[PDB]
Amino acid sequence: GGMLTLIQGKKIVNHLRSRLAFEYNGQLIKILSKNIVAVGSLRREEKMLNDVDLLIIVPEKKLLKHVLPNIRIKGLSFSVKVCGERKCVLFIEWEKKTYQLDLFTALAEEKPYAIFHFTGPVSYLIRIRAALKKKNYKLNQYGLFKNQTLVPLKITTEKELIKELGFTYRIPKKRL
Amino acid sequence: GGGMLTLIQGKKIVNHLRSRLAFEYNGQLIKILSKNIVAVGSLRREEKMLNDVDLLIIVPEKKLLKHVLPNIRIKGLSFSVKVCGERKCVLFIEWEKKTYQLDLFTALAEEKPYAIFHFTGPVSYLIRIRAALKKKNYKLNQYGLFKNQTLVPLKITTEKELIKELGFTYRIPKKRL
DNA sequence: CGGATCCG
DNA sequence: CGGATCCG
Ligand SMILES: [Mg+2]
Ligand SMILES: [Mg+2]
Ligand SMILES: [Mg+2]
Ligand SMILES: [Mg+2]
Repeated sequence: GGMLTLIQGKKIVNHLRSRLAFEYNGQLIKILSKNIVAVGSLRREEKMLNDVDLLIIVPEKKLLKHVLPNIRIKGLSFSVKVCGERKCVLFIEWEKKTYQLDLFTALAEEKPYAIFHFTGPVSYLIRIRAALKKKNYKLNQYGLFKNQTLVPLKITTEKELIKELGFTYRIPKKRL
Repeated sequence: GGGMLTLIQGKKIVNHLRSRLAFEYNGQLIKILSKNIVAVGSLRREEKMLNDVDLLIIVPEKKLLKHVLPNIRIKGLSFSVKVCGERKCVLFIEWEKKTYQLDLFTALAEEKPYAIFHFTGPVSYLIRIRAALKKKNYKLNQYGLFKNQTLVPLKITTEKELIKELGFTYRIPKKRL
């Protein structure tokens, strides 16, 4: 995939928001715009992007085997590089140029943890996770864990998660 | 994605590749020798249909690992790179108007028997062997035999010698399970 | 830092 | 079973 400007990425996401769907045992099921979250360097508002990252919120665990492996994009030329239930990397054609589109899935209960993970940047996550690891925790895209057991946090949004974990809330573009 | 191949098709592809593999080392084209190219995977196990072609490249110096697969060259053959690093490089190659997957792996000379053992498989066989060794506080991989994170210096050269030294019955590749 | 998908 | 490359 070629590199994109921030505005090019935003235009691609805008286009994709009404055109994502998946095939579920022969039935085309549309993915709702409210369940599509821009993540990665695009959410961090970086001037150039290596690719476009979208997080898809899947409402039922049983649908994970169907969503990314049978992903459909109305009107758009694409091919699949690698694809499973949780990550699907596509090469898309946008105005005669090839760009990389990375799709990820989260369940509703994972959403704040997934948004936190997929926003990055990697350096920031490593720091946060190292600090939590010193206190016998493990943070990932699915939850907060201690002794391989989910720590049930009373939170909904990414902001609530970050503050509950004991860190300073920063907007995506100021996380470093 | 790559299409499936017959055993003969795989063998023909390997035969062709044996004289045509090289790599670029700081602007210098260095040919890979046929003696340092080993057919591995399902091709070595003589399976009737193959999902891809697996080659193990024996690299004579540790310093070359950063150069070999990341600057791989194949004379005359159309290919593209899917994923690539120092130890694994997956290519899609064009062979008689069809696309196939070619998987290249690297081993150092001292790793050769271990690498051949690993890359021959099948997976079920390796899991069984490794589970048994794990019970005795060993760890076997493509690079060596280890105990307490330390290389167990075995006095062996070939894959057959390794298998017997590990305490297992030697079987030819096609009879491993 | 931690996991996904892939490699035998 | 154990590791590589790539994902944030
Ligand atoms: Mg990205
Ligand atoms: Mg991406
Ligand atoms: Mg193979
Ligand atoms: Mg292979």
